[PDB]
Amino acid sequence: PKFVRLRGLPWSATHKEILDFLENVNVTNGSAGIHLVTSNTGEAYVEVASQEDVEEARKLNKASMGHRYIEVFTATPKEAKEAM
Amino acid sequence: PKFVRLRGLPWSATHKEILDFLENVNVTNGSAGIHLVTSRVDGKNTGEAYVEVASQEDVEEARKLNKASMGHRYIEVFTATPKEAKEAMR
Repeated sequence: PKFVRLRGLPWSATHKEILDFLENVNVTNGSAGIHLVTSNTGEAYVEVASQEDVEEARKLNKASMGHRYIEVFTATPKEAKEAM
Repeated sequence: PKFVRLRGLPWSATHKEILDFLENVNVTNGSAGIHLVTSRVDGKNTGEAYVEVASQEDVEEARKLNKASMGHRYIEVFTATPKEAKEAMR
């Protein structure tokens, strides 16, 4: 299982908005693959289907979502589990 | 008097934080040249500001900060007329 981590999300970010930001990425189980980190911190862990999906998500590093630039990182399964 | 308009600021932004974003711009009277726009609907700051700058070259330099970042936000920078600045603060 493959994960990316988004950082810099607006307070208002929804799963649907994240899925659309990641439109060209195959997100595992769609909206159900998106996990917002709460304290809502601006981070999310997203399960993606394949290595090429990790690479494509990473191409969105510093792409815009609304009026913000979103950082995109890889994440390990251990990181995603610990954060949720 | 010459103005630029910033859009996309944190609505909690301070004058000092805006002056630092504009550190390489000569802002007229420093912090006193920064005018935060307040909503006529809810009375809270909107994330826009009108900033008086000393010269044409300062307008150009402020405009180079268009789409520069403040944290994760990017800030849009426009020129503004005195009439626009006056109307926003009326």
